[PDB]
Amino acid sequence: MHHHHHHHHHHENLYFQGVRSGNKAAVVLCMDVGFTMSNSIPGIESPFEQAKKVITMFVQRQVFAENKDEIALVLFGTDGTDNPLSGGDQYQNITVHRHLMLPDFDLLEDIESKIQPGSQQADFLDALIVSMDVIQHETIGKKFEKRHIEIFTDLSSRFSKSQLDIIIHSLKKCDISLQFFLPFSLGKGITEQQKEGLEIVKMVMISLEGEDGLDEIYSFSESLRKLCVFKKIERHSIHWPCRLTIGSNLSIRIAAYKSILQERVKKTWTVVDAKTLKKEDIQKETVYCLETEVLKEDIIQGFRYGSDIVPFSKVDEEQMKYKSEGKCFSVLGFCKSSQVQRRFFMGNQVLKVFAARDDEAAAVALSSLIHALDDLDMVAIVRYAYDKRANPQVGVAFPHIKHNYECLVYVQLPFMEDLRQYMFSSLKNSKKYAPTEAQLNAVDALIDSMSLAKKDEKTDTLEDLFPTTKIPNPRFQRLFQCLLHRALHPREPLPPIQQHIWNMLNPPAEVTTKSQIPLSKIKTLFPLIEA
Amino acid sequence: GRDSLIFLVDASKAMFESQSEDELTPFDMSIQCIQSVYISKIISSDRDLLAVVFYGTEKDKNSVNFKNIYVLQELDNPGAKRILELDQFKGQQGQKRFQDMMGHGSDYSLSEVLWVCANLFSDVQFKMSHKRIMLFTNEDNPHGNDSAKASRARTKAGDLRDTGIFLDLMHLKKPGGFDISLFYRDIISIAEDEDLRVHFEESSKLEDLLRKVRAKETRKRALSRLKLKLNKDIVISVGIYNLVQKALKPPPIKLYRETNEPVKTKTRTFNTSTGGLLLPSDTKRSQIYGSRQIILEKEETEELKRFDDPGLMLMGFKPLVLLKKHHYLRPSLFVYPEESLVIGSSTLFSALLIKCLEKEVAALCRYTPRRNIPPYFVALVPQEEELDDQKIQVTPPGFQLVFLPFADDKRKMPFTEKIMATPEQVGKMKAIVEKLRFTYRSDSFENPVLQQHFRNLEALALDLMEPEQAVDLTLPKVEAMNKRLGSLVDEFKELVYPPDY
Amino acid sequence: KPRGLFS
DNA sequence: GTTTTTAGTTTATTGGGCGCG
DNA sequence: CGCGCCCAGCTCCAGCTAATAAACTAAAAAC
Repeated sequence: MHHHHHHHHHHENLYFQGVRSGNKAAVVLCMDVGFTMSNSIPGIESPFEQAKKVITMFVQRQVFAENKDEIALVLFGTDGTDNPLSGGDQYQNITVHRHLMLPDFDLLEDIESKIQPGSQQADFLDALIVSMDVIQHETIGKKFEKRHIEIFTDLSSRFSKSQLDIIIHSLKKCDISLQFFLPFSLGKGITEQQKEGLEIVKMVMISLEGEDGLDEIYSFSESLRKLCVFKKIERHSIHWPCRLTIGSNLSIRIAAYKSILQERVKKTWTVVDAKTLKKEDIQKETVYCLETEVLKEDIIQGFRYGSDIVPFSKVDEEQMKYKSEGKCFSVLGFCKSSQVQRRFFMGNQVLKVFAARDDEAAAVALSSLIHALDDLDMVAIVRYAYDKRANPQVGVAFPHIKHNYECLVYVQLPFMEDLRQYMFSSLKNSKKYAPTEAQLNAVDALIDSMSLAKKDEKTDTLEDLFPTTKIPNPRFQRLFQCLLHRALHPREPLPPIQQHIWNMLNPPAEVTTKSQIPLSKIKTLFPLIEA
Repeated sequence: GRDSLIFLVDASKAMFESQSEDELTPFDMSIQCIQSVYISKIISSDRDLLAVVFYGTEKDKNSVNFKNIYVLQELDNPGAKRILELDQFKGQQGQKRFQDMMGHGSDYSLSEVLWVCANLFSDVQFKMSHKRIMLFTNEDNPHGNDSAKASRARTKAGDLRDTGIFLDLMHLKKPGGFDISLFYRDIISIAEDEDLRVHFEESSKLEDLLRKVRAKETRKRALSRLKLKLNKDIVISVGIYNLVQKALKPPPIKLYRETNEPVKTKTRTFNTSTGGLLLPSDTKRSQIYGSRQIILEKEETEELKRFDDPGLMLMGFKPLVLLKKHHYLRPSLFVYPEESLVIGSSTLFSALLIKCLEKEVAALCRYTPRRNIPPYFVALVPQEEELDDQKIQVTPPGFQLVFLPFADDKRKMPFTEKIMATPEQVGKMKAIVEKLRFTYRSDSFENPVLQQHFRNLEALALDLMEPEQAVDLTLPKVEAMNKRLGSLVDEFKELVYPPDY
Repeated sequence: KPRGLFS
């Protein structure tokens, strides 16, 4: 479930609009490289190094993401001055290191080696003005849904408060959002100048966003904790409008979206010549033979019917083809939820079905169905067809219990032809493999020790100690780590799997210690040997 | 090799006698069941060989000219003509066609009958994996009047079982019931761990006879044999099976018009400039990110996919209530112990199964189906065995391998304001729901697309003027539903939809 | 609701 | 060897108003 | 009625854009 500010447009398929409209964002990273940014306590990393790592993490994630967002980099406290606002003696020690453009590996390499800490100090509000200028002068022609400025500073140095009103007015008028990144977490031995700087930062954020403005002030530490993992795959499900029918006289306007699917990266490996390193140099030629070669001008379509070979052209097949009415969602009947076993769930998707957008009458009608099925512990058996061409399916539509939203969940059920009737030997009724009382007690102790759940405050509510559905797919994280490693270090072999990845794929360390003891008893009680 | 199944049908007087006038005769039931298997084997492009033999017929047709045995169809791949041939004996008209074509009620000797069947396996040029004889009869004591015949039948039946030929009985309804212990108890092939409990009841409906036949006709086929690791040292062997597999429209096959023979297809990779064949060691893998070409070796694109060694790694045990019904990702699999690889696997498996059931808990695992594949979290859901009224295994005992989605696989829903219905509206809907109540069975619906596709092929292979039209079982029975609901629809509408809608 | 750098 | 199944791709199309037979 | 044809919105002007089913190939495993 999304926030209320998230428009439904993102889910509806329109010509280069909605899902098809390129959601682009302009980001200006405003980094403090001033003298004080290098000054740190012998125990903790300098703000400069901390901010540098946050920025690298952000840019790295953006390089592999599909977003197409544009990134610029403004530095302040540098020895030199490179500004379109410099004039004579204004906005000094502020450098536009990178102009608004797609991030690349040349930027990341540049961040790592070319950016050095400065010996000067600059006005952070002046750096913000320069940052606003970048967005104002470079978003020209380009279509950006969002414009953001991220400021990384220690707030250690003096600054003028004279431009506060022009700063706020331009951010509001140009719809530019702001975010602050500091060495410390927002509530402490910060300087008096830092306390002054922070009050202004607080005022700015409150003027722009209100009470929620304070939530846009972060520590570099918390930012590194959130940016260390690669960006998970987020796609907007296309809005599927249709009518849920009960007989031929009752119709309910509905809108369905894909809840679950086997998500994958779109971009894959291109087979290229080992020498030219180009795609066009490789070509696939599929030939036909009986041994004796055959020309395309001599092949017809056919199908096998057991031992029979039946010639059937695509033209004839097109007309004799089964024809059904498309975009159909029809109730066949209702049954006990118990009669529909989850072991029979078929297909590659799960559909969440809501009432048609902005239709109260449809919403009430569907809410009636949802609650009736829930209160009767029943489900609907429906006929589902995506469009006029799509093969129809038989599936289940069951109620979904949440307080923020009510919906029917659609999952395909099998056809008789899909079921595989295999008989397996009874294990309960086995004279050979029945376990002893001691063996059963060891397994009982194992299951208790290896519990992945815990009851909080005796509220009879189970807290999952190992969720797995919150974990991002490690395949993508791994692919990206390697792709990045090969880009920055071409001579180096592929790196090993990062520890945090393994750490998230393993159960809590508590579970592992408890497991080993009953596991040891199991190894002695259950003899196991290869045949 | 190819598996072999011989359908042996009794043509005695009792086979053409219906117990219930509305119910089909055991013979008609048998013919219809055989035809179904023939069609199903075509739908799934099965390479098994089928045969049709009749005994007790006045006419005889077999290699050694044994009396009262008619080999209608020798062991061969099923086809359109063979199915059409079986259709000639379907129904009351068919009963007349059979009896006038071959006769019935004549004397026979099961020993001679079994010899003919065993010989059909021998005549097959291709090698065979399984040799199975399926007997359809409503006679539980064929030679209860002739010891000489009964004894020869037992000896011959014994000889077949020792040879590796399985003899399965598809006993049909008889007044006073069918008693297997009287004679067939010593003929039928019995598995060493069954002890007669696993034997099905007599068939009185085509539906039951069909499932019972289908249950023995197909052998278990594991998707993969994997190790289930409780830890590095404690490893049990398991078989992974696909309970449900999407039956797809068979892909087209390329033929020459003049020869009507299938054509082989070779796909090669060659350099555009040189024209020479490309070895896998002559190409590399590329991906373009941030205005840069990133090159990896084929070996490296596989290495970057490697995490765990193939198998199931036990993470722990999670209560079933924590596994969401709406977190379906892809069809679930079935886990069963493989005693042939690791001795002691079944005992440990049984223990895990017994205790997971008692505690209503699932075994969470990190699953790697094959080498060089990233892992997926799966929940092994305990599954208790279930047998129906006919003694057919509805639910096999083991674990349901339920795939769990990663954060990436989940999709956030668009914002919708919550609007709830009144108890009066819910009440009307409840009454509607109760009106359209029905008993759901996983085998109630047939694929309209598949059915029509093969009906079309039947018409073309038999040169029929018109293709048979399939009945779309997926379409709602609109008229019936409307009558069944009556005014409930109009009542619901008045409570929900404004006249200005 | 993630914004700017975190979104 | 063989076949069977799947994992992993690539590819075409999308929405709707208007004029035609 | 159902079919193909042809503009759609956003920064003068041609090119953007992306989920989704359905068709497709390569490749691993079992047999």
